[PDB]
Amino acid sequence: PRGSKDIKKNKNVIQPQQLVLRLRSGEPQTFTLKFKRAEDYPIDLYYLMDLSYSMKDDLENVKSLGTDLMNEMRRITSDFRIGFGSFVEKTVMPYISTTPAKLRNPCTSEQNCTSPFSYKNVLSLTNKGEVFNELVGKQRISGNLDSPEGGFDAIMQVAVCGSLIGWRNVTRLLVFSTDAGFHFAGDGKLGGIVLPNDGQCHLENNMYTMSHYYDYPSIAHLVQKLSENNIQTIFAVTEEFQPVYKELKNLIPKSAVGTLSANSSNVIQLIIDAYNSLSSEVILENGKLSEGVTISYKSYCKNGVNGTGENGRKCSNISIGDEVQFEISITSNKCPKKDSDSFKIRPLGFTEEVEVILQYI
Amino acid sequence: FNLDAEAPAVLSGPPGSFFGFSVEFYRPGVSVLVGAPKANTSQPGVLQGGAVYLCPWGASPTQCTPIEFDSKGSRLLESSLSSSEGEEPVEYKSLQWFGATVRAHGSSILACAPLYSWRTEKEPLSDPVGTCYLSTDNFTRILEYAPCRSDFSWAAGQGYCQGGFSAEFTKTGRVVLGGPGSYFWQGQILSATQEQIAESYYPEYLINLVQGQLQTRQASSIYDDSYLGYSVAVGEFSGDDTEDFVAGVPKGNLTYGYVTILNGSDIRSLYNFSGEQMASYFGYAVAATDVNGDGLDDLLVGAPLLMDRTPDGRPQEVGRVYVYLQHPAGIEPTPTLTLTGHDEFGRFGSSLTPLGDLDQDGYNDVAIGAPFGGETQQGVVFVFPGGPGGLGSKPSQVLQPLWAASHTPDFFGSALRGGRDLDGNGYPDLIVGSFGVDKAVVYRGR
Amino acid sequence: SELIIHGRGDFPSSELERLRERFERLGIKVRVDHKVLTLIGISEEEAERLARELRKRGIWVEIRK
Ligand SMILES: *[C@@H]1O[C@H](CO)[C@@H](O[C@@H]2O[C@H](CO)[C@@H](O[C@@H]3O[C@H](CO[C@H]4O[C@H](CO)[C@@H](O)[C@H](O[C@H]5O[C@H](CO)[C@@H](O)[C@H](O)[C@@H]5O)[C@@H]4O)[C@@H](O)[C@H](O[C@H]4O[C@H](CO)[C@@H](O)[C@H](O)[C@@H]4O)[C@@H]3O)[C@H](O)[C@H]2NC(C)=O)[C@H](O)[C@H]1NC(C)=O
Ligand SMILES: *[C@@H]1O[C@H](CO)[C@@H](O[C@@H]2O[C@H](CO)[C@@H](O[C@@H]3O[C@H](CO)[C@@H](O)[C@H](O)[C@@H]3O)[C@H](O)[C@H]2NC(C)=O)[C@H](O)[C@H]1NC(C)=O
Ligand SMILES: *[C@@H]1O[C@H](CO)[C@@H](O[C@@H]2O[C@H](CO)[C@@H](O)[C@H](O)[C@H]2NC(C)=O)[C@H](O)[C@H]1NC(C)=O
Ligand SMILES: *[C@@H]1O[C@H](CO)[C@@H](O[C@@H]2O[C@H](CO)[C@@H](O)[C@H](O)[C@H]2NC(C)=O)[C@H](O)[C@H]1NC(C)=O
Ligand SMILES: *[C@@H]1O[C@H](CO)[C@@H](O[C@@H]2O[C@H](CO)[C@@H](O)[C@H](O)[C@H]2NC(C)=O)[C@H](O)[C@H]1NC(C)=O
Ligand SMILES: *[C@@H]1O[C@H](CO)[C@@H](O[C@@H]2O[C@H](CO)[C@@H](O)[C@H](O)[C@H]2NC(C)=O)[C@H](O)[C@H]1NC(C)=O
Ligand SMILES: *[C@@H]1O[C@H](CO)[C@@H](O)[C@H](O)[C@H]1NC(C)=O
Ligand SMILES: *[C@@H]1O[C@H](CO)[C@@H](O)[C@H](O)[C@H]1NC(C)=O
Ligand SMILES: [Ca+2]
Ligand SMILES: [Ca+2]
Ligand SMILES: [Ca+2]
Ligand SMILES: [Ca+2]
Ligand SMILES: [Mn+2]
Ligand SMILES: [Mn+2]
Ligand SMILES: [Mn+2]
Repeated sequence: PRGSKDIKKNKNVIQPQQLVLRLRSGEPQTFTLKFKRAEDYPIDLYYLMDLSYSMKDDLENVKSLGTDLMNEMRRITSDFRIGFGSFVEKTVMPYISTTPAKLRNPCTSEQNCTSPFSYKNVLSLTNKGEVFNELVGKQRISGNLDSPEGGFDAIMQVAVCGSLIGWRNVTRLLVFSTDAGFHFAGDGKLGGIVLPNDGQCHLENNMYTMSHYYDYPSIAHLVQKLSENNIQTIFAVTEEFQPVYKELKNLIPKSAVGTLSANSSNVIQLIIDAYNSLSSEVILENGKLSEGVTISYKSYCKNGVNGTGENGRKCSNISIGDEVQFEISITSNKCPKKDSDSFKIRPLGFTEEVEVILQYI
Repeated sequence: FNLDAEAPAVLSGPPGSFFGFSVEFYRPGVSVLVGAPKANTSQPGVLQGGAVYLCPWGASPTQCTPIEFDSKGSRLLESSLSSSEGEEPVEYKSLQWFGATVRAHGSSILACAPLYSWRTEKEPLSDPVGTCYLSTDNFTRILEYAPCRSDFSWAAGQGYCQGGFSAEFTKTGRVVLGGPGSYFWQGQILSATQEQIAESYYPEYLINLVQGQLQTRQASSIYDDSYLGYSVAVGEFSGDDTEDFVAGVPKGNLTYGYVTILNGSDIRSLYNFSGEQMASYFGYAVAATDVNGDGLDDLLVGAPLLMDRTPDGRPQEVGRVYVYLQHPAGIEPTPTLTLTGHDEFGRFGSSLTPLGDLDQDGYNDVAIGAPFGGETQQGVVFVFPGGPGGLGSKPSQVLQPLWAASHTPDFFGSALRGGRDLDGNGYPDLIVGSFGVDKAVVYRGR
Repeated sequence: SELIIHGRGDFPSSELERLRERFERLGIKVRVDHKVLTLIGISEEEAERLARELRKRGIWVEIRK
């Protein structure tokens, strides 16, 4: 007597999906399992736009970029979340004209402008793009005094305010728009602010309230929080301030600097490139195994990289269009029961799964 | 290594008043001055005007009475006190952070108010020029010196000057003021002797022009947001006996920053010292002293926000301090020696000061602050000894607060001052500011 | 004698470009270093009128004799 193997039903891209194994004591039976990833990646994006008075010349570019970004998110992936916020600067004396007349409209007297605000989360992350187009169109400019703008407070709050913004366990992106330079820690001493930024979420009614109480955050602080929360920043800055943000790009890992203009191809291309470079890991699990039965795994990762033992269960690099092959061997030391049994082997975090039927002679 | 850290004398002021934000010596007897930016004051209608506390030494250091530099409240406006509906203060003294920079030289005292702002008569615009009072001859008379309170109104001129942000007394008594916000935050250095201030004083008119005043000229618009004068110091770099100014520019060159040396008689730039890393505040605090004992002053530059890769490659915020030694030909452009912090987010090098010959070996020493250093982020102050080869790379002593950490940072070491024989025993002494908890401890050299 | 216009400190540069275009079309010579727009060889009355108009628009301007 000897063992045998056969596949009940098979599907083309988890290539095998239903097979029956006629095991025997001391005779391992080995079968192949081929996997190819096809599910599109899920993505989250939060668009942070400056609104100081220097954005008057560039507001149309920002709005058109927002709509084009939403269109690309719809086109490239079936799963996406999108939201946006805004900022100008801390609300304290050296940075804003504090006279009572200019609190109403820091822009010119003829124009109408909203009063300044450190940061305002206009729209938490959501899966519907129609509201994103409708709500972005209603934004209006706001005034400020000094040329640099306090964006780093906004980036800090967006990074750390997890639940309110709506971040989930998924690849994250953050597009940053600005026509001018940036403040950073140590600038607050001019306005009598000395406490360093603690990094906690101080959002009340979708607005940053402790701007007057905490100094700006240093670049190291920002880098630490961004790395902890796994956010890839893309600076959609104006052509004028390209050099300073290019120098900043070196300090912050996993980021890129685009160009803000009526034509918005550059930042869109960076978004597409960031999406294409994503990769996952495949880990194979299995249901509870009956006594007197043993299993083993082999992995054939890309570039001919191969592993066995525990490493046979895992492949730490995979992308769309890539495939891996697994060799699984099943051995039994006896025949616990004449009646067959069914066990499930599926990869972690996926719906597709394999069913194997074990028979003992 | 001999500063008697086991039980230093401790001074305390009113709670929540930032007592000890800036400290200085006084020796017309001997006494210690402490700045209290947020302390309440008795002058009418002023909320948290700020005050400067005089704590005498020799007796029990427990008096710490305030100094009545000013008594008149927010001054009213001419042509609106009468022939108009209601009053309108022409100057807003509330929240002015008076005493944020207390500097004394001989019998004269300078107490600057960076955030003082005043509504102009021509238009209702309000801008923070800042002002500094000047006591002369042991409080015999008090002169208000506000050089940035000129006829140029808006930020395009000296409107947002915030003069008195950083100040220093030279050997000859000449006053120096660092206005970071002048000319759209290009910055400005203003100076004039006490005699000129006395000659040109005229309290009737709010706008007074001091004869013989020296000031940097407005530059091209490309140099905006330089913050020149964020931190100021004085030393002899020009070869002549006249003291030469040193000014910090933490955001001058694409935020790399640099520190300049200005001729003491014309304010023409003599040297430049570029930064090392983007957004590091190269010039947060500066000092000038003869560390190697050659007889020529040597520059020191702070950089609290500088980051460096860890042994595992992780970047961390430690800060750095640079040392430039003045050879007889002239100062070299590269830093002769660099000292790096250890604590993450330590802000090492955010407050520098000479100590004089504390160890008494013919070489001057230096103390470097670290407001957020230490295990508990209370703060820490190092002491780097001098020597023939330059400043030593290993701290000779480490000073930490004795009281347990509270729920808020103590900022211990955020403001230092030393090099004066306070105890009178023949060795220099140190004063350390701890304004986080409203204290200012004093150390003595055994 | 001379009029100075300061397009600095969180101000759109398109404003200064359009003012330069408008004044240049009227024949008054214009020069600019980076963003400090100035007028050369302008009469006192015309300079005062232009300064008043621009101040009404909300731009900070200065007159030099
Ligand atoms: C250390 O590093 C610092 C920072 O880089 C150096 O400081 C800067 O150096 C530059 C270059 O030397 C300076 O620009 C020059 O400034 C001088 C002096 O300008 C002042 O005096 C003038 C007297 O005639 C006056 O006209 C100026 O005012 C007008 O012009 C300014 C424009 O700056 C304008 O904003 C004002 O409103 C006025 O309209 C001003 O008060 C000046 O003579 C130079 O002019 C040159 O201009 C062109 C090129 O622009 C050139 O072709 C000409 O021939 C002429 O030479 C030039 O503007 C700058 O002022 C310095 N300071 C700052 C803060 O930037 C420092 O020099 C370095 N030191 C060392 C030792 O390396
Ligand atoms: C200087 O003196 C003024 C006036 O006495 C002090 O003003 C006080 O400031 C505090 C906090 O800014 C205020 O506290 C609040 O009081 C209300 C009710 O009194 C309380 O419900 C709140 O929870 C809060 O504690 C206080 O009202 C205000 N006025 C007075 C009369 O105390 C100022 O604090 C003093 N500054 C310093 C540094 O001591
Ligand atoms: C923005 O500019 C780029 C380059 O000038 C344009 O890129 C071209 O796009 C067309 C289709 O839109 C392609 O057929 C060309 O091959 C592209 N050429 C290059 C060099 O990129 C881009 O089209 C512009 N954006 C828009 C909206 O027209
Ligand atoms: C210089 O002025 C100070 C401040 O007035 C004098 O020191 C003490 O000041 C308090 C008031 O704050 C007085 O009550 C004391 O009597 C003063 N001390 C003495 C010894 O009188 C100081 O005395 C003045 N300088 C001199 C040389 O007298
Ligand atoms: C610093 O400025 C002083 C003057 O403000 C220079 O000293 C002399 O100044 C007079 C005029 O006041 C000139 O006639 C002399 O030629 C100057 N001395 C020399 C040696 O040139 C001084 O030179 C300046 N510093 C430097 C380094 O030149
Ligand atoms: C202004 O900053 C620039 C950029 O840092 C300096 O240019 C060079 O910067 C690199 C840093 O990667 C240095 O290694 C070079 O030595 C710099 N060039 C020179 C000639 O030193 C530039 O030097 C700075 N200028 C000033 C006046 O600070
Ligand atoms: C990995 O396995 C594949 C498939 O059998 C084989 O072709 C390749 O040579 C192996 N490479 C290594 C390094 O084992
Ligand atoms: C990971 O897989 C991708 C695609 O299969 C390949 O291009 C890349 O070289 C692999 N290795 C790394 C380190 O990304
Ligand atoms: Ca000199
Ligand atoms: Ca020396
Ligand atoms: Ca020594
Ligand atoms: Ca002593
Ligand atoms: Mn702006
Ligand atoms: Mn713009
Ligand atoms: Mn601003």
